[PDB]
Parts: sequence; structure tokens; C-alpha cells
Amino acid sequence: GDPKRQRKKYETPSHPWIKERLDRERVLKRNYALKNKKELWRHETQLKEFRRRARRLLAARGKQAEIERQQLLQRLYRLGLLPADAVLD
Amino acid sequence: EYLVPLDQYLAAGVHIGTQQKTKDMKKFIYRVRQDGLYVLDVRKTDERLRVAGKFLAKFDPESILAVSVRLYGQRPVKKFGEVTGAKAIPGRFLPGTMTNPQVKNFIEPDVLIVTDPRADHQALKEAVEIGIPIVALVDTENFLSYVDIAIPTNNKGRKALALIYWILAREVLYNRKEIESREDFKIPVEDFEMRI
Amino acid sequence: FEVPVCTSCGKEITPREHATHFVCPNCGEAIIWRCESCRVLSVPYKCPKCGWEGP
Amino acid sequence: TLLDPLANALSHITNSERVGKKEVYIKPASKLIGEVLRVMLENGYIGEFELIDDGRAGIYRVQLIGKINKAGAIKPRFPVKARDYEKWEKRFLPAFEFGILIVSTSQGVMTHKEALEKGIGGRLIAYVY
Amino acid sequence: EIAQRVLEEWEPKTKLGRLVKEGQITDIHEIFRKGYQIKEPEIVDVLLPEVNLRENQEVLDIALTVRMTDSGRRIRFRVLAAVGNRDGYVGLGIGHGREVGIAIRKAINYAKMNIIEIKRGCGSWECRCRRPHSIPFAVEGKEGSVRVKLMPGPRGLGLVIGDVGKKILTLAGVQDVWSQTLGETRTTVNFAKAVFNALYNTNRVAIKPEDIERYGIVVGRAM
RNA sequence: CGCUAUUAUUGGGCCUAAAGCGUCCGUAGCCGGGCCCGUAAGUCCCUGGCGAAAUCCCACGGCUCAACCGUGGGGCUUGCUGG
RNA sequence: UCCUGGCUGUAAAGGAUGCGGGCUAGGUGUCGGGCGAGCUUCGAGCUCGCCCGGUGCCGGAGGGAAGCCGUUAAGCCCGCCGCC
Ligand SMILES: [Zn+2]
Ligand SMILES: [Zn+2]
Ligand SMILES: [Zn+2]
Repeated sequence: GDPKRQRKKYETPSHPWIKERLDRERVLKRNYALKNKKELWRHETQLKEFRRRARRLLAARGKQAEIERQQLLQRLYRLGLLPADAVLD
Repeated sequence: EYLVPLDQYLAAGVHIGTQQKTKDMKKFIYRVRQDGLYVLDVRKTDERLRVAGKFLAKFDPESILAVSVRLYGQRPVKKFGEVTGAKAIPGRFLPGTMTNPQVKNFIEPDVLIVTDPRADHQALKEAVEIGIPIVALVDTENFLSYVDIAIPTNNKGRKALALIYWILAREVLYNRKEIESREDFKIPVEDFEMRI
Repeated sequence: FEVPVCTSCGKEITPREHATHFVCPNCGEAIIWRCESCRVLSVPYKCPKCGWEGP
Repeated sequence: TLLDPLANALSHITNSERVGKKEVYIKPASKLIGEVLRVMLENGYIGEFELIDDGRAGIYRVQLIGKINKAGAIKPRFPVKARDYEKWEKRFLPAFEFGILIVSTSQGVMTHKEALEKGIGGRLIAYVY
Repeated sequence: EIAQRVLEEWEPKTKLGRLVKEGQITDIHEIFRKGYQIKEPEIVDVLLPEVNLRENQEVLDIALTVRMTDSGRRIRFRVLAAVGNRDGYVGLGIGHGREVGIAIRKAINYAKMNIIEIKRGCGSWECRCRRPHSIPFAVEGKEGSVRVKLMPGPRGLGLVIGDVGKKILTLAGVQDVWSQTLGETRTTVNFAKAVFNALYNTNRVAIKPEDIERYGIVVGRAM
């Protein structure tokens, strides 16, 4: 067997030289005063993780499913990205 | 009962078909002679003629086309136009009368009449492209493709074409109420025919 | 709005289709729709009011 | 030779619908075919099917109304549990509730919605949409 | 604004153009599901004034073709262009010319004449909302050697497809989709026509009156 | 590894581009018409005993947050077995 | 090259198209069998129509990169074997 190795927490784009992505990331970098693209990319990865969790949980039947739903909603409310009376959509 | 005494139909030759046939015409077909010739029923002809009369009377007169590439159908069509105020194109139907607005005589009608869907395959196609209903006289060898009303009739006889368009004009005028009753229509059947 | 339905089959009429519509040549209260498929395949239609059963 | 009459029936239906027919005759009849037709009637894809009796077997006479896009038999008849339906949904249907998987259970032939409500699985035999 | 600017210097040649200019046809949806022929781009310029904005006029492909003669080679330009209201109406056109401007203009005119409307919805297993941000069910399209299959996706999944499909679906008003393809997708004309036909085939799927509220189906413009 | 539906169960192709045996009869094997009764081996449901920990997902808490560690809840363990 | 009795086992051995089964418009020829009408020089004869099976030419939807195929599929389904 092979043991564990720690893995990155950010993703890179599939193509490095697309004009639209370049322009958008340029604007964001400038208007939020970032140093690199790693920061932008890892915030985007946070978002994508939230979005995948929602897509998975949606229409899943059981008990752990609803537990995880409420966990997600409470975590978002605590972070400050959603109000209290919110839903999975 | 009938629009015309049956023997007149018979002497004109409305019940005379080809030596061919088609599954789509088994309804209108009635018999097969010992010669190979097929015979059409005249009741259905009468009924479809009445129905076509009502249908065309429900239309604006001057938006109606009558087309006959055949030679024995150019004069009947011309007099149908004269009697009903409808347009008639005897000869050729220059391709583009309906699809090309840059020709001399460009028109867009509401309904089309056809003497043979096999010879008049150009007008039929343009009419299909512009999306209008079609009334066609059909014989035993004809199909019913892209045809919304069919009149079973011998298409090649001059007497038959003359009698058919005569009846049609009479019925259209009646249902339009330009006349009170039949026999108020004093045009003779010997005018619609092609001269020699 | 509302999408018309063919009288022979029960399918909706598509936008750029070569379909047609007219008034029943027998009675005159219903409207007959015909899609390109029934027109090219000679599929028979029938009036909903009186059942004229045209071509 | 003749292996499966259900597939023949369903394909005959698809072709006749695609070409614009009113009635459909199914010569080798069975009881699965009747049950499948019953489900399809309850869900609203056909009308007025009846059984005719000749000395060989039955014949089925069906009326179509224009509410079918596709229909077919699932081979091989896969076993399925009450926990793995979305897979075969995504595989045989175009949207999340669009059409019917037809399942054969120890309580009879049914749709997968009913089977899931009851909490059971079975074997897959057909799909319609 | 420029309604009296586009409607005053136009004389109709056909009967649909006259119907539109007089004022008896007033909405874009009244010209489609009849057997009407469209032989004037001013009809669409009147009923959809948004297709005239330059930001709704993607030019897709420009090619240079050669015909041999004993003198030399005769050159022609072919331009494939796309037009569309961003709320359910799209058009695709091809134009030929002895130079590039003539070809572009003819392509945009033929794109205006080839206008279709589409249906939108959600239809995804992972979103299940009722908002017309995608197509409501998977559809198929074919052209030449190219086969395309479109599937609905969840919100925020933006247009997983090649760039020609990206631009056509963006002009259609669609925002989320998954795709599969087969064939010579490097030929832009066939890929574009296959995606156009896929978008057209949303009108070919039969539905029941209970599906319109499950998927939030919208025909043409929304709201 | 993916790109590659260029190894294709999902999911490819064999007139002309690679590709139907020269044609037939048949062994194993795979596929097999309609109704009725039985059994319950496959299949389905409920439950008992097992599939070490670390690793994987989620929430909370402790090192400035994190990476890391801890408490708990789930999966993984391609499954075996008693009713 | 022909006859008798044996070996070899190959070809553009080509419909360059593996075999079985159900379905998706038809038209017109020809071959065999059967049925029904009319002619007859009374012929196992002539003509017309229908059902079944073989073999050809056209052709609409439909299919295909196209040429073209198109109920004798190169179309949609249920199967097995050979090959790339
Ligand atoms: Zn129809
Ligand atoms: Zn009526
Ligand atoms: Zn959605």
C-alpha cells in the first residue's frame, strides 16, 4: 500500500490563456487587492465545495441527509453568507 | 339528390379511370372492368363537389388560383376565373410567382385549386412552402400527398373538366348568394369546353 | 398563449413547420390543423363536431 | 426466432406512433403485456386496450393518442434495490420525473414511484416516455 | 425612439410585411406556428428590435474558398453568423460574397430570416427549481457528421460546451447545460447547425399539462 | 491516468475508407413460444453476528485562524454468515 | 484441355453486403401454384382481377461522408458466431 500525503486546497484552471477568464480575474484582483491568483482560486474552491454539497444532498433520503442539510445552512448563516430563513436553493 | 342527371355525368366521362390504381384511392374506386379499366363512384364526386363549393364560397373571391398545365383545362379554368372573379394561370406557372417577390406577377393567395397534382407539381410545392390549403381533382393513378380536399374525377377529358368547373362555379355563386337558385345560371356547358 | 395541436395525431405544431389550418368544409364551426407529417403521408383527418372524415 | 414478445410489442408501438397511426394490433399476447398496458393506461399514454380471443392465443387491440415519444424493453432484466433508482432513471429517462420505469416485484408489476413508496425493489422490464 | 425610424422608410413586398406594417400583427409570437413564410428582415427588425443591437450579432466563422479557372483562382468569402434575442429567439445564417462586408451583411440578413423560438426550464436532478435558466429535458441534434446531445444542469454551471455552442446558447437565453458530441466537430458550420437543430427539437417532445409547472416551462419570452 | 466513443457493459465499427470465414451440417456453450399447480435455489424486504485502527465526508471544540490534533455522527472495508 | 481412380484445397470464390425473428407507404413487370369472372377455333388455350411464394426496375417518408440504399434496407427492436 501507499500512505497519505497532504493535498492542495485550491484548483487551477484547465486552460491558462483564455481572454474572458483573464479579464475577469484581472478585474477582481485589482478591485480586491490580492497578491496572487492562488487566493482567488481557493475562495472559488470554497464556493465550489459548498455548491457540490448542496447538489449532492438535494433529494437524498434518510436521516444523515437532513442532518447535513441543517449543518450546511447553519454554517452559512454563521459565516454570514445567508439569512436565517433560508433554503437549499 | 344529384346536382345533375346521372346520364350527363356518364356521357361526359366522369367515371372513367386509368389502367393503374393506388391504395389511397380505393375509397373512390368502385369497380374494375374486364379490360383493366377502373370505375369511380359518382355519389362521392357529388358530395365532394358540394363540400368544395361551400369551402370556396367561404373565401374572398379575388384571392383564389386555378391552375391547369394541361391543354384541355386552360379554357375551363379561364371561364371559371371570369365567372368567380378568381385568378387563373393556364400555361406554365413560372417558378417564383409565390416565393420570389422580385418577379413581374407576384401573388400570395389564400387557397389553391389544381387539375392534376402530377403535372402541377410546381404550384403545389410553392403552395406547400407558403402554407395554404389545396383542392385537387384526382384520378386513379394520383396520390393524395399534400392535398387537403380531393375531388374524384377523370382529369384528362375535356367534357369532364368543363362539366366539373361549370358545377363548381354554379355552386360557388349559390353559396355566395349572388343568385337565388340553380337554373338562374344561364351559361351553357358548351362554352367552358376547349374549341377546335 | 396557446400552441395548436394537430387533428389527425395529437402532437403540437412546431414553429417553422410546413403545417396548415383551415375551416371544416362541411359544417364550419371547428378549425382543422394539419402538420407536415400527416400532409406528406396522407394521414386522414376527421372533424370533431360532425366527423366529416376528409382526406 | 421469437425470443421476447414484449420488446416486439413495444417497438411496434413506437414505430406506429412515430408514423401516425390510430390503432395497433399485438398478435402474441401474454399477461405481462396486459399488466404493462394497464400501467401505461393509468399513467395516461394510451387509450382503450382490449383483448380479442382466437384459438391460438390472445390478441391485443390498442388505441394511441399522441403522448408517446419512446418505449422499449430493458434487457437484461436487471435486479434493482430500493436505494439505486436514480442511476437507472438518469440512464433511461431525460428528466427527474419524466416517464416511467416499469418494475416487476413480489407484489406485482408497478411503477418505480409506487415501488419506492412501498419500500421495495425488483427487476426492470420496460421504460416509457 | 427609432421605431418610427425603421418603420417609415420601408415598403412591404409580401403580405406578412403588410400585416405587420399596418398594425394587425403586434407581437413576435404571432408569426411562428402558422405556415407563414418570412422573406423580409424588416419584419423581425420591427417585432424584435433587440436583434439590431451589435451585442446580439455574433459572427461565428469566416472562410475563404477558391474556384479554379484557366485564368486564375476566383476567390469567394463565406460567413456564418448568429443573431438572437436573449429571451428565447435565435437565428443562424450563411452569406457568400466577393468581399467580406457583403458576405457579413448577407449572413446577418439570412440569420434574421431564419428565426426560431425555443422552450426553457430546469429539468435537472440536482437543481429542481422552476426557473427558465436551462433547457427542461435532454435533446438531440444532428448535422452532417456531427451529433450533439444537450442535458439540463444546475444553476451556476455555465455552458459546458465548445465555443460555437457557447455563443449560440448565449444568444438563445440558456445559461446552464451539459453536452456530448460525436463526429467532425472541428467543422464550424456543421457543429453550429447541429446545435441549432438540438435547440429546435425542444418543441418536438410531447408533454402533459402537469409538466409545465413541474419544470417551469416557458415558450419564447419569459415573465 | 485523462484528452480517447482510438478497447466502447454504460458506449465503437465491418457495400466503397481497417474489417463477413468460399459455402453448408452440427458438439459444448449462450439465447429461447402460450396457460395452470407446486417448491422457494437466484432476486426483494426486515432483522441478528462479523468486515482492526489510521485514511475519506460533515459539524463542534483546542494550538492567532489554517494546515494539525480531539469528541461525535456517517461512509469505506468490492463481502461472508444465522433467522 | 477429354475418360477411369485418387491427392492438392485455392480466386475480384464479389450482392466486395453473416444467419434467424417481429415492425415502418406503395407502384409497375416477370416466374410457379391456387381461386373467381369473361372469350373461345373448345386447346395442358387467351384476357382481366385476387392470395401465397420467388426474382427484377422505380420511388415517398426515413437513413447515410457522400455515391447511394430504400418491406429482397445500408431503418427502429430482440438474439448468437466470425473479424478490425
Ligand atoms: Zn400530425
Ligand atoms: Zn364539421
Ligand atoms: Zn434549476
